[PDB]
Amino acid sequence: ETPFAPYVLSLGINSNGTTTYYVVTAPELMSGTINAVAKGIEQNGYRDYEQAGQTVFSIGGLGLTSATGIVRDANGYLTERGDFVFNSSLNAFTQMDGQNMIGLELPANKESGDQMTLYTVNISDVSITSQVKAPVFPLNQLEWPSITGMCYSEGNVYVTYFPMNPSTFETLYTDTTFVAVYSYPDMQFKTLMKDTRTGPAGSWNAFNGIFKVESGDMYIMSNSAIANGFSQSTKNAAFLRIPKGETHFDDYYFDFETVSGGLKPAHIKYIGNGLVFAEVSTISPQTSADRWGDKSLKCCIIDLNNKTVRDIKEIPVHNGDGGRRFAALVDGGYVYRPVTASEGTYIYQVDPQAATAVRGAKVSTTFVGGFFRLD
Ligand SMILES: [Fe+3]
Repeated sequence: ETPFAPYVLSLGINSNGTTTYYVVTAPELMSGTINAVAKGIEQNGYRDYEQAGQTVFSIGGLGLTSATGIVRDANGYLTERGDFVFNSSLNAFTQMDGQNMIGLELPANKESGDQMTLYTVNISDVSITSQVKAPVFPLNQLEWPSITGMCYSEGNVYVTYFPMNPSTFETLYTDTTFVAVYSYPDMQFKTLMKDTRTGPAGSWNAFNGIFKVESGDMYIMSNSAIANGFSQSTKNAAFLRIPKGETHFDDYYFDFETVSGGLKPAHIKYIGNGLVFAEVSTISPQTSADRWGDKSLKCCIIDLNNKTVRDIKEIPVHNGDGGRRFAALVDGGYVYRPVTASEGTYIYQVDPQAATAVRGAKVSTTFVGGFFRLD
């Protein structure tokens, strides 16, 4: 175990048909193999990792209903500090300010309850400091919702979702972008922004529905990607913009599916100044055989201002991590992405201005669940 190592990798290694996560440190992303032998902390069950401040929340799932805090010890090592509990699942989870995390929790289906809970959790304490519930009604007006992201802006909680039959996983309403706004402290429904320019914003359990930028404005991505969980695709994949602290879409439109060549993006990560590191599906005819597959992904740089998509030719076509948080680190003006190639899984460094990549450290794992950096 390297002391004071800055990079944090959550190596998800599958054994005996079940995945175990090893949260390990790494001092370098270019040479030397990143392994979990005699190093890293073990975590069982299904965990997904989200960082804010200097804390990494390991949120459980598939039955796991606890979120554990991982911080840097005074000795430079990683240590588990603080945990908070819930009853169902954290359907969405971001931060609103420098000290509190906002989290939206939906029931599994209508018969499981008609109340959704919003937790305000302290980042430093890793504990629920506030919670308020609200009705689900303006989310299941078409069908029981599946959340794809949530973020805060000027006292308003914005929740992007798509209607999905919770039993058959059938998405019939794919030609209208839906996003519901709520007053923050009351969690009171305000409006349901619908937009008939593209389909729903985001993908199943992908957390790629909405993201805000430096100006405070927020962007949403619609893909209707069958390969990422949808049953059909009626509209084109594109990006829309909701201004800072508003409840109406502006005249911004970035038709990604046509400007790309019939490709729909699978994962996105805003890296700053209108640039987004994206994994897009190289499958042009997204058939139902490709559903839930997220296979044959290509890394690209998306310029929102100039509305361009540039291929990162140095990263080979690979299969994605499915419906899960996108594991990419925006550090030192570069974007670091673990790519599982034929020879193995390698950390690729991506220069966004040149849209170029350099293969870095090899990582000994099945996949990565979280890629973070601590100081
Ligand atoms: Fe599942």
